[PDB]
Amino acid sequence: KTLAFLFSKGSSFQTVSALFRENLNKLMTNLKSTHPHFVRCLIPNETKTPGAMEHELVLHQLRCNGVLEGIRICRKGFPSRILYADFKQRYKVLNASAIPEGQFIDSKKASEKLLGSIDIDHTQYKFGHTKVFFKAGLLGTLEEMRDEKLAQ
Amino acid sequence: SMNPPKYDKIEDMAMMTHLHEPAVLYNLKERYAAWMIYTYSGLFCVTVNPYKWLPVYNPEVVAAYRGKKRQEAPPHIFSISDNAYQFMLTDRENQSILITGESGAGKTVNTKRVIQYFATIAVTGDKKQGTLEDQIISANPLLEAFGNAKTVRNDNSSRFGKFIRIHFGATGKLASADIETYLLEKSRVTFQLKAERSYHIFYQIMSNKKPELIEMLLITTNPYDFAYVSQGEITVPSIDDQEELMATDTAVDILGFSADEKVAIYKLTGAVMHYGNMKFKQKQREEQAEPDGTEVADKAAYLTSLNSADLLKALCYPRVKVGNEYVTKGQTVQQVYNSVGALAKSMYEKMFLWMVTRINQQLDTKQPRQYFIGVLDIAGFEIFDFNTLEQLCINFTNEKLQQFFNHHMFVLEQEEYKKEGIDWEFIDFGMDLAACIELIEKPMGIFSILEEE
Amino acid sequence: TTALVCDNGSGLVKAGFAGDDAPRAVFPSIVGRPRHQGVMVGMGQKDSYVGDEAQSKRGILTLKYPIEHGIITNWDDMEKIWHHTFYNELRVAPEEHPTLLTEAPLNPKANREKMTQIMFETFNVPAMYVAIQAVLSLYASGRTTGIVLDSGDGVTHNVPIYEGYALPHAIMRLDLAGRDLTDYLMKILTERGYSFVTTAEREIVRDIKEKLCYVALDFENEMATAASSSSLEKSYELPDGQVITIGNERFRCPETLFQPSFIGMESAGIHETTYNSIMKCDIDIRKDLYANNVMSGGTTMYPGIADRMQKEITALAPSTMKIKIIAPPERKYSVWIGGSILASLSTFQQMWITKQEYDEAGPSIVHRKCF
Amino acid sequence: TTALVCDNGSGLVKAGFAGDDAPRAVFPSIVGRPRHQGVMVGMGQKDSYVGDEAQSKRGILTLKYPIEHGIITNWDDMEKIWHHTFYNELRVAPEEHPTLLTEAPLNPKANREKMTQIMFETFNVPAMYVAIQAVLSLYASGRTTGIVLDSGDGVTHNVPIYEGYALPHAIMRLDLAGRDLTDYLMKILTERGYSFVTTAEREIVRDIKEKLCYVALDFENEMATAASSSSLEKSYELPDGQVITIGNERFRCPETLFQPSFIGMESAGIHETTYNSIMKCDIDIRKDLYANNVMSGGTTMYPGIADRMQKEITALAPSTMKIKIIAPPERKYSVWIGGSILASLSTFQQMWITKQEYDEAGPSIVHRKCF
Ligand SMILES: Nc1ncnc2c1ncn2[C@@H]1O[C@H](COP(=O)(O)OP(=O)(O)O)[C@@H](O)[C@H]1O
Ligand SMILES: Nc1ncnc2c1ncn2[C@@H]1O[C@H](COP(=O)(O)OP(=O)(O)O)[C@@H](O)[C@H]1O
Repeated sequence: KTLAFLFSKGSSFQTVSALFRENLNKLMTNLKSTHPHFVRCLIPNETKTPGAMEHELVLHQLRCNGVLEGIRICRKGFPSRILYADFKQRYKVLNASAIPEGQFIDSKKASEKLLGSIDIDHTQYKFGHTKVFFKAGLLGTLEEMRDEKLAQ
Repeated sequence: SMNPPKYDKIEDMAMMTHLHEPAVLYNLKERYAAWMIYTYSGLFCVTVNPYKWLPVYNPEVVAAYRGKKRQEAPPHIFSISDNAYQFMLTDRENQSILITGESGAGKTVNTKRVIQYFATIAVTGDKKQGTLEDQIISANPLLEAFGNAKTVRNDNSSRFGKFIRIHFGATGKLASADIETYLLEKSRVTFQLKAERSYHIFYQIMSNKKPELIEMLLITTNPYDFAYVSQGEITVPSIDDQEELMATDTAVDILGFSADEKVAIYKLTGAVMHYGNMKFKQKQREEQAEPDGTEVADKAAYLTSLNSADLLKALCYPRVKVGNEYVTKGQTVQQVYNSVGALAKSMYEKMFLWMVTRINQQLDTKQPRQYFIGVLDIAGFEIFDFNTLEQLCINFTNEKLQQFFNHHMFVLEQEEYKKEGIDWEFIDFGMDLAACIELIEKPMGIFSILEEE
Repeated sequence: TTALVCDNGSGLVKAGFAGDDAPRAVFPSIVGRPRHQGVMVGMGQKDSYVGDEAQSKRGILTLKYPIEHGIITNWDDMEKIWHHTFYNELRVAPEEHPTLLTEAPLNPKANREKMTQIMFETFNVPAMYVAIQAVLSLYASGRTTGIVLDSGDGVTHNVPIYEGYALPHAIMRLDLAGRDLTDYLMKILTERGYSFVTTAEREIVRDIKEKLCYVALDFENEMATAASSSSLEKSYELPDGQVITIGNERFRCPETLFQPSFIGMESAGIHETTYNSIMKCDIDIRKDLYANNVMSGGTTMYPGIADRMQKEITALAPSTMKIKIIAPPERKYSVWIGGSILASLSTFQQMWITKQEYDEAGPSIVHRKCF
Repeated sequence: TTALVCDNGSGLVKAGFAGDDAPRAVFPSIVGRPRHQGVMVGMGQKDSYVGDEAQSKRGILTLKYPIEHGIITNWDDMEKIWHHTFYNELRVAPEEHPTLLTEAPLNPKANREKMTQIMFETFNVPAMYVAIQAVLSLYASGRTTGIVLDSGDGVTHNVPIYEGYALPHAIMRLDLAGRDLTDYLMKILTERGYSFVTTAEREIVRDIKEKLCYVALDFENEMATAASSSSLEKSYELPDGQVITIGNERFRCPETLFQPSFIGMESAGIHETTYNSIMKCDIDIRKDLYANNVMSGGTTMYPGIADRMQKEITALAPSTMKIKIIAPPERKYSVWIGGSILASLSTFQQMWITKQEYDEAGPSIVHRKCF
């Protein structure tokens, strides 16, 4: 009298790995309804210890943990949004230009002028409606400019 | 040349500004030497077992605020829950939160703490019987033995599929939860290498301590006997299965479910390992595989409350036909051997499946559910120098999960293009890597053609 | 979606999806019609009847038999049968699956061309195939080489198959199947002279062929026992009515296979045909076939055939070399089972006919495209 | 690293590293392909087959034979064979070793030029050499002077070699090898008239050539015994199937070597060719060769050849002077063994072709550079 629950068309004696697909498949289907959320988790250490990093498996785990090639994927995006006010609060320097704050210049305008000195591009940058968008390299070069110019 | 101190102190891998792996890695290592816990990419947080005391838990942050959407607050897994709630609260369709690798201590500890934060959600919702984490703990030790496995590179690691669900008739204090039934790896019963060991239940029970069962089991305390069992490594030196037996007792008694059934139940597994002994023989002028007449079969008969001859005739040359009814005879040695292994495996499977019914019912409540939040343990991929198909298949499933990750991000990011006025110059990541799976999958499956052929 | 196979190996007709162990149900391919004025006005008149429905209804119905000698006699009748089978048993629509067809080998093109023409036009069906019996017989029996004997309801076969290839010259094909034997039976039976001739009366014999037959071990010696004993003689009822009791008339029947004098022909019989067809085929292979010898379906059901066959081969073989035969339990189903296997493998996706070709070229497509 | 040698002396093909005593394994250089529609759809179709794999598979395969008369017939087929041999037996990559090639002497340049061209281009291989059979035969037999007879699968040879030098004018080269003899065998065999002609059927004879042959001591006297006795006659099975029993038809076969009437040619035979080729060569040396007389490979396997050869030379020699012949056990392997020795000595490092030359000049390099 285990046996009733022991006991109880798609296939018979067959399809076996595909059955294992099927088992996943239903799950995947139902998950499609959902919003998923995400955590990826690591032993950085040789061990579970206060003792320090062991790198290489952490490398490969991160290879196994999508963020790495996810970020590969995303860099094509120029996957990047940086806010007007801070950004310009750094960046105005090369324009050496006074036109009043507020919307005499947008950030967009101030860009178009500084870019007019510096760059015309889509790929290195494009405008966003409130925040600003870049090739990874670009912020890097931006502040490279900033230290170089301010030091001189 | 590398993203400078501005980048260097940021919260986010997510907001990268230079892409080569070492950047990410060292920087998070800088968090680590800062001990700075919570790390972000995708839109989501990435986790390390700190291996030390810290009162991360202490409610000053945890209770006092819900907190904030991502940019707005210090990184914390508490966030992900928090905002998933308020998201669902308005949205009112379900969400699960997905937690990868980490296959031993921190994985489980943090899952615990996840439900702890579920308790914090309960406290947020309302406030005025195992504790609900402790209720999951009720499952944990037995289930942990139950589907843990040993990797060459991991020592208690579990190759069931479990999925964890939590269910709301309530948006009050908290409402009750499921843990659920997902891909299970039958083939492990088929095979081990001599370095490697078996579904832990077996290894655990088969230790010596419980004096009555071993003969009640119709078993020798020797693993060595059961070649189908024996295939593995003969011990793990210092995982102490006498006490682990005692823990199994502790849980099964905590079941509040009957001794007689549960003993018969693991005894089923005993029968299963007895089946490894069953071995058939092929006669002159004849192809059939044919019996060793064996106390093993008599043990089976006893435990089953079948008779052995019933096995001998009715299985060992089967009958199937309906509309008239007709008989099946002469199986090959391989046919027999495979067949019986299949049966045994399916039976183990079934037994797991049964565990659902009552275990959950102990969990299960006439408190309603409208809506659902969920937990998963593993997108499990690991490497060995040497490989076997099933593992690769699970890896396939892992990348499939990554399809799911990618195309959701694809959609959402396109929404972010919309957000500040901008037009998509990028195509489905879900599709793009799905093509890589598609090499594995056509209406022809790779797996499909293998098993097919 | 999913894939479905018709067996039209004659006798009861077998149909089932890929991967089921056995077809859902099975039907004789009897067709029958009324014989008498319909005199219950309350009755609905249906003018044609098929299947176990008819098998019940038989008495005033009279039978037509839509396959002679494995050749299907009358197409529209088939279409009736076929339609019925889909809708009544299968609850299936022609679009639903690829469909696989089961053929006597080496027989006139017409069956190919009309069968395909009808089933693509009258039914409209994703993919079509027609396959030769022996291939299935090997796949089910799972030995890539072999020779098969399967003498069904219909025309009776020898094919050696070597692994992965056909020897169509090698092949022998015979109209000796059990039906005609049974009709000879009556010309036996009048000796005891309980005697009846009509189609249904003829099918009544089929039961006796199930129950009462067994294979002669040795003909002379059997006659000697026939003189000695009545244990050779067994007592059997009419399906309803009398008890009937039958002598050598049981065992004499199968010998026709070994000696088709009794309804008289020359082809030197199953076994001598087989060894002949061997001696056609080349020298080295032969041992394998001496090892791998395979039999199936309607006649083979009889207990003992394999034994006297082996006796015969030991006569004809040089005794020096190993001999055995295979006699699986399930032979009568074997074909459709093999068909299921045949259905399973993705390669037919490469291989099926599609509607498109039938659009772009005729029935002619088949005869290149299939064997 | 280490150095590897292919034997492409025809018949089974022999390959092995320097310093192993015997090649790792050996393959016929049969090539064969399907003959029949492939009718197990489950089967993978491979369209070409070689080696013992084919030797098993033969029956539906049909053979091509890529070397006639020691001349290799079809290059791409060779390339198939060659590739297979490396990867399947040898688990070897073309870079791995110098490689040494084994050649019929005095035969058309083309084999040199394409062989080298392919193997430097298609394979890419540190060092290449092609060497004439007799040289190896001496090295293995270890007498610096000599004359060699080795009639393999392929074209049949006389070379006197004196110590350290060639006499290319002296040399005689004949297409009389055992294969063609065997095909004559069938024209014998129809006398008893158990009769079969195809390639595999022809190779079946090879076994009989192993087992059943022996050399006529005296032809007339043998005929007299043939009239007297049946001990001359022995009983042998088909590889499977019948027992077969064979008369003078065994011993008559080798006589063809002495009398190539039976498949009819004029060259006055092995022995008379040899003495002819001697009488070409100069006067003083001759005694040494009368002493040093050496034989190998396929035909020589037969028991007794050396004896009747000596009888023949005692006919043709002035009896006054010593005569003997060498008949080593290992002759069929001899060539590759000698090749191993040839591989051993560092001087080929001076001597190998290198890729560089093949870069800087054509196949033409060989014909200066090698013999
Ligand atoms: N129980 C039985 N014993 C012996 N013969 C039978 C039995 N049942 C059916 N048969 C015979 O087997 C055949 C069934 O048709 P089948 O073998 O499928 O022919 P086909 O090879 O054309 O498909 C018929 O000849 C039928 O009379
Ligand atoms: N056991 C045997 N007895 C006599 N002849 C044999 C035997 N085995 C092989 N041979 C013959 O010897 C030859 C083998 O080829 P081989 O002598 O290597 O030729 P090649 O000189 O071209 O390398 C073939 O003619 C084959 O038929």
